[PDB]
Amino acid sequence: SGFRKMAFPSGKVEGCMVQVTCGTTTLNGLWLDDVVYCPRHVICTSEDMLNPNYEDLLIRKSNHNFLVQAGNVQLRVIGHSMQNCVLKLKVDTANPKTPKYKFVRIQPGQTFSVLACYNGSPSGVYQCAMRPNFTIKGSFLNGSCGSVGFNIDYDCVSFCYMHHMELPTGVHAGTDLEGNFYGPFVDRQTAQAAGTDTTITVNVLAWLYAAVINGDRWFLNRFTTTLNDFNLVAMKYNYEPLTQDHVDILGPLSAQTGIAVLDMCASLKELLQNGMNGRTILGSALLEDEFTPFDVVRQCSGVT
Amino acid sequence: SGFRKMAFPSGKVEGCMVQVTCGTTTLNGLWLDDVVYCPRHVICTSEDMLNPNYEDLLIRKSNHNFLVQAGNVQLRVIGHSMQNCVLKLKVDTANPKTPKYKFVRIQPGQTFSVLACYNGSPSGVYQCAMRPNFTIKGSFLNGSCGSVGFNIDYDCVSFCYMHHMELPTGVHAGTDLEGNFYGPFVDRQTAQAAGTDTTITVNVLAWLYAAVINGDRWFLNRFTTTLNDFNLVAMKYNYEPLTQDHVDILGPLSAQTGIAVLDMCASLKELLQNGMNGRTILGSALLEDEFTPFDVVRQCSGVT
Ligand SMILES: Cc1cc(NC(=O)Cc2cncnc2)cc(O[C@H]2CC(=O)N2)c1
Ligand SMILES: Cc1cc(NC(=O)Cc2cncnc2)cc(O[C@H]2CC(=O)N2)c1
Repeated sequence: SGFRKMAFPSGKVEGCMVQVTCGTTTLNGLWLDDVVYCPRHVICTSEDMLNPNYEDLLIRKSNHNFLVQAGNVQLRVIGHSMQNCVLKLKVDTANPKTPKYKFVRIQPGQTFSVLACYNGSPSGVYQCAMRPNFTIKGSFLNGSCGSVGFNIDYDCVSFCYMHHMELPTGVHAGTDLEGNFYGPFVDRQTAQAAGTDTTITVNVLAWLYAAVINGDRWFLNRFTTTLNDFNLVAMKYNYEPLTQDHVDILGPLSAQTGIAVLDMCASLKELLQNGMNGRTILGSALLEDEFTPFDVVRQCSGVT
Repeated sequence: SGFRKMAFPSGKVEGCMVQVTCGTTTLNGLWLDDVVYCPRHVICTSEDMLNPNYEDLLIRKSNHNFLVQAGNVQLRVIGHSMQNCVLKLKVDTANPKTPKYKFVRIQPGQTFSVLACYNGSPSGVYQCAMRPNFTIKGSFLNGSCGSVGFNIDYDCVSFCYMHHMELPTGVHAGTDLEGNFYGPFVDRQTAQAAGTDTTITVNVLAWLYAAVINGDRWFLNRFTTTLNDFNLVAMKYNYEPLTQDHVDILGPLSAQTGIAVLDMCASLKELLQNGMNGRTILGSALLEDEFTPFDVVRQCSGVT
């Protein structure tokens, strides 16, 4: 029993972290096979960041200008290219610690672990959700760019995120491993609006099932609702509308607890309308939305 | 910016996890050098757990009865001994993945990362605090015994916890790596009282400094207090009394924010007396106490 914001074991990703230096800028790179991936803004100086012409900036760079270090050993750069907002530095050595991996573009509402890095060295690991507005509420400082988000299935690491920037609002923006930003963000030092964010309804319901599994049942009530009635409440409270796809994904948790999904929706409706009355659910005084139905089942079943 | 319950990168500890089987029982072991450490209750059957005589049970066991597996390879057990509540299985092979390590007995209020394991395989990593009542509020299921808690300084892993049991209340109990339980707990299936727990005052203050550093300043006020006045409030709300040692440890955070520790105490006093009024601090609707002053500085400075 117990429920925690649990991250994947980070070992397979730690063995991929390298430091990338271009001129005066140092950030993190991801070394998989004979390729090192990093944010393309590593080629920018302070004056460039305000409105960079990455194509022009990258033209003044040669392979020998990209300094790639894996721990204490230097890697030899034999090729360089830009793919969207990432640079791909071809090195002459395949990473012997390269795990089985895939590059995936996660959906909003999905979760992943972040291995925060500085100078190619891992500092910590935490679990994040890709917000509906395509931002992540991470913990990153200057030098953290190039840190990655991932999921692990058996022995396969699915890299889904690479950190690029912090918006003036303190939230984080980044790309998939092909360098395509999540959201409308551009890699330029201009104020950028992240959209209105919503609460991930299916995740809050999944966490309510996790609460029931762990003995916290006070919020359960004698009520039910319909998808339409519940969605009127969800819109009022900036929650994502619940669909039959979400109800179907909640199926295993509904079967495990014996609580019909629409009955759980009625509990959530009452919690939204009346608050928590100074009580807690799984040690939290607010409705948690950064656990997917899969995360709940995995945590509550002990998947290794 | 941003503040998360960040765990240490778990890689150095993943390379130490093994599976230990004795008869019908399987749990996790920690392989360091040529020794495997695991909870001694691995030698118990269902009937034994209620009141085990570990000395008598261990006498009926030989080296060949302890089945130790590291991934897919079997380790040869050449010695076995009991040290308090842990078994030490001497194997004929030193772990080639053994990091620089120490065994430490952490103090209550201190934090550590837990690598939750099943069948010797890591499933996840999360940050915990050793509660003042010597319990941990973890996330563990059957099979998780033998999972360890640790801290990392540079390249040195300080193992501080080994998981042994879940009390009927859902909280967790375990030992240091010499097998000495934290708290009054015994490894027997009898209902055990964990003491009254208190909130780790110095950690809540450290987290309030983390909030100020990250822009959340609403709770700051025009008041101050004394250690004695603040401690009268702390006792009323089941908070640990604040000492000059705690004020001194908060020194760097006080210097960084320019907020005198007793002024932060007055903010905490008002938050205790008046609640949060439906507002949040670092995305939390309750006062967080599982971040030490060291964790705040480390996270807010990017220590790798
Ligand atoms: C190419 C680029 C890089 C960075 N760098 C950073 O944030 C560095 C960093 C990352 N994370 C936490 N702390 C620090 C900012 C950029 O624009 C700001 C304007 C906006 O919005 N974002 C644009
Ligand atoms: C030697 C021993 C082992 C276990 N085993 C477990 O809890 C297994 C486990 C661990 N963590 C989470 N879920 C499951 C319990 C014991 O006594 C209970 C009476 C009490 O209090 N504790 C005594």
